[PDB]
This record gives sequence, C-alpha cells and structure tokens, in this order.
Amino acid sequence: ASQIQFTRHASDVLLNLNRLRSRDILTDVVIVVSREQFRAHKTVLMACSGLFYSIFTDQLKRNLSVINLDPEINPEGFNILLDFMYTSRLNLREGNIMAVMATAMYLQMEHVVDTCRKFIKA
Amino acid sequence: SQIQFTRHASDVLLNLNRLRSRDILTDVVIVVSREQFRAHKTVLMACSGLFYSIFTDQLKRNLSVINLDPEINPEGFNILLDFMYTSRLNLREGNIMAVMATAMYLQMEHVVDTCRKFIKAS
Ligand SMILES: CO[C@H]1/C=C/O[C@@]2(C)Oc3c(C)c(O)c4c(c3C2=O)C2=NC3(CCN(CC(C)C)CC3)NC2=C(NC(=O)/C(C)=C\C=C\[C@H](C)[C@H](O)[C@@H](C)[C@@H](O)[C@@H](C)[C@H](OC(C)=O)[C@@H]1C)C4=O
Repeated sequence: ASQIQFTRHASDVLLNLNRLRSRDILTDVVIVVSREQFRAHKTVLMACSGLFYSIFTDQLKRNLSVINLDPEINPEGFNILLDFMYTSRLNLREGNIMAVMATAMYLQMEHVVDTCRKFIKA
Repeated sequence: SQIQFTRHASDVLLNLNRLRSRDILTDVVIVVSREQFRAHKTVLMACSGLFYSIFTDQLKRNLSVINLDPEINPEGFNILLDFMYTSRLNLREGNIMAVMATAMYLQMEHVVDTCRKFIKAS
C-alpha cells in the first residue's frame, strides 16, 4: 500500500484555476474596488484571504455575486494581490509597495504583509 | 516578481480541501453508481479533462448533480477526489484496478501512469 504524493499537483491546480479565471469560466463573483470590477472564484479568494474567508463563511453572504470592498482600497494594489492569489507571484516595486501592504493587511494576507516588510529594506 | 512562493499553491489546495469537508461553496454532487460526492466544479475542472469538458458544456454546466458513466466504481472515485484536493494518491491492492479505470475515464493520465508502476511493484 502506497500513499504517493504528487509534488507539483498543487501548483498545477492553481495554474489551471488561473486559466479558468482568464477565460472567465465559473467565476461567480465580482469584487468592486472603488468602481473597477474584478471577476474571481469565491473559493480561491477564501483560500487566500482572511477577509474573504470571513465573508463567505457567512451562509447569508455566501451566494452574493457582488462584493464592494472598502473605498480606501485602491484597485492597483488589489489587482496585484488577486494575481498573487492565483499565481503565487508578487509584483513588488517601490512604486506600489505601500498600496500592496495596506491592501494585504486589509485582506488579512499576513505572509504577503511580511514579505512586503522584508522588501521595504532595500 | 521573479520569485514564486511555491508553498502558496499548497496552502490554497489545503484550504480548498477544508472548504470541501465543511461543505462550504460546494456546488456539485457527483454521482458514482449510487454514491454522492460533494465537490467544487472549479476544482474538478482544474484536475480532470473530463470535468473540464462537462462543466464547459452549457447543457451540463448548470446542474447541481452530475452522473458519471455507470461502470465507474465508487471506491476508485473517492480516491481520485481525495487526490484532487490533497495531492496524495492512496493506493491499495484492494482499490487499484478501479482507481486506474476511474483515472483513465477522468482523463487523468499521470495518475494512470503511477497506478501501472504500483501494479508492477505489487
Ligand atoms: C495545463 O493546461 C492543460 C490542461 C490541464 O487540465 C485541465 C483539466 O484543466 C484545464 C483548464 C484549466 C483549461 O483552461 C482548459 C483545459 C483543461 C484541462 O483539460 C482544456 N482541456 C482540453 C479539454 C479536453 N481535451 C481536448 C479535446 C477533447 C478536444 C484536452 C484539452 N481543452 C482545454 C481548454 N481550452 C482549449 O482547448 C482552447 C480553447 C485552446 C487551447 C489552445 C492551446 C492548444 C493550448 O493552450 C495548449 C498550448 C496547452 O496550453 C493546453 C493543450 C494544455 O495542455 C498541456 C498540458 O499541454 C491544457 C490547457 C482549456 O482552456
């Protein structure tokens, strides 16, 4: 009896999820940041973000197809964090470092916060 | 941005598996013989060519129940489902032929290749 672990499977799935997202397949939510719209899978959001996890665990909010993020959240930093959720890659530049950390703190992605803090420190 | 955080994909899959066991946002029942397996369509689709084709056909895309072909055995399907959500494929001499046959059906060819090696080791 063997329990075989496939070590790039998790990477393969997340990659596929991203492919479904870029074709807009089975995306079941629109996140509204200021007034820009991002389509996403609820399940991915919850799997990465303490905020979205909190929200969608509420059996009431669970079938909401629209979510209005707080208005201090800028769309640029959100889009970067959405890309990270889906790619495990974080586009960090001096120009965006601050908007990314604030958005991450807000989404409760604390490992993203702490790599932003590590970045800050050239 | 050159750096990827490979464990992230693993966190993501770990949390999707959590949602599944809590039955949060599961949106399909897969029916295998007379056995029901709750799941998320996105995850099935990201893991199986067959599921990708089913959930991408508009006549099938919007049903909460999907029946697999009658020949498919429930023990085999349960192992593949666990694999999709954990990356671990649990093979036993008691389950192997049905896992192979079920993985072939689901067009999961790397899992098929690993079953053949186990039978050769057995
Ligand atoms: C890593 O990704 C692979 C599958 C993952 O696994 C699955 C389970 O998750 C998927 C995800 C998340 C997807 O988004 C698609 C598919 C699958 C899976 O199957 C597809 N699967 C088929 C569905 C069933 N058969 C086809 C047959 C029955 C007609 C197999 C593929 N088509 C598929 C699609 N779209 C298309 O075909 C279209 C509109 C265009 C394709 C253009 C080129 C030709 C490709 O892009 C090529 C350069 C390469 O990228 C793919 C061929 C790649 O294959 C690999 C590993 O080289 C898959 C996308 C998809 O968008």
